[PDB]
Amino acid sequence: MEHVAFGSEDIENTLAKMDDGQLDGLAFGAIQLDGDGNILQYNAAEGDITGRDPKQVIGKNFFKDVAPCTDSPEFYGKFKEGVASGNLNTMFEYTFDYQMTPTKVKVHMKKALSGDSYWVFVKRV
Amino acid sequence: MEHVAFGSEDIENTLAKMDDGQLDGLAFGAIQLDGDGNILQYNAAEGDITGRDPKQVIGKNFFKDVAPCTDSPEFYGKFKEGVASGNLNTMFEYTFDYQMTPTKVKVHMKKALSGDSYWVFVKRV
Ligand SMILES: *C(=O)/C=C/c1ccc(O)cc1
Ligand SMILES: *C(=O)/C=C/c1ccc(O)cc1
Repeated sequence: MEHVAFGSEDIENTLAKMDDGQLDGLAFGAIQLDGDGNILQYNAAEGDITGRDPKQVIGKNFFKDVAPCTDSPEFYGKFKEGVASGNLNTMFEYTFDYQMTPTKVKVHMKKALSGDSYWVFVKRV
Repeated sequence: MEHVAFGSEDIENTLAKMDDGQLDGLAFGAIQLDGDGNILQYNAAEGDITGRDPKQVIGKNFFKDVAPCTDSPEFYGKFKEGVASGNLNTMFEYTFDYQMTPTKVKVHMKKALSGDSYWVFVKRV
């Protein structure tokens, strides 16, 4: 495992150094999106929570294709505000329920250090 | 019962001699984790507090699987700091609320004497 806690204040600095395998070592789900919501990275812990295969979702659009239940003011709306403002750091609970048993999670979206990159972190609640 | 008090200054020396049955005799919950948070030992008193079955949780990851509510800077963050520094001795109250009635506890994490081992002690408050 990689010793990083969900919600940590410097998470964007710690995860900037991680390859695919290190991201797969986290205690929580980690998704990286571009500013349009296309999936750039997606770790194994996320697949443990939602059942998706981390290899197959890369390149798909999170809001349009993978996670339409997040296409709402309360999730996508917050994401796109943060993208437009160039700052994003918001945490909230949510339920993931598309083609799956409804699963309540805590979500933390935070702008990455890489250009045009935004993290979506997920854990069970 | 085993005559050891929660928070005692030499608890790591006293619990080094205990088998499963002696650990099960303590007045408080006692979990032993490796440095990644995988569960090595887990006593009966802990199961009385949180409802989990001590045999089934051995080998699971505390922060990723069993106790996601502890995957936070205030619990896991402190744990991993103590692991990285090779010293850990911290006590704090916390609420355990994953798939259970929220239960307020006092937590004491302390490095064990065994290599790559860390105690998490729990009592109700
Ligand atoms: C709602 O449609 C949520 C879908 C979802 C969220 C997170 C994932 O890893 C996969 C699908
Ligand atoms: C939060 O998710 C806490 C969970 C928990 C703590 C302690 C246990 O013995 C079992 C589950």
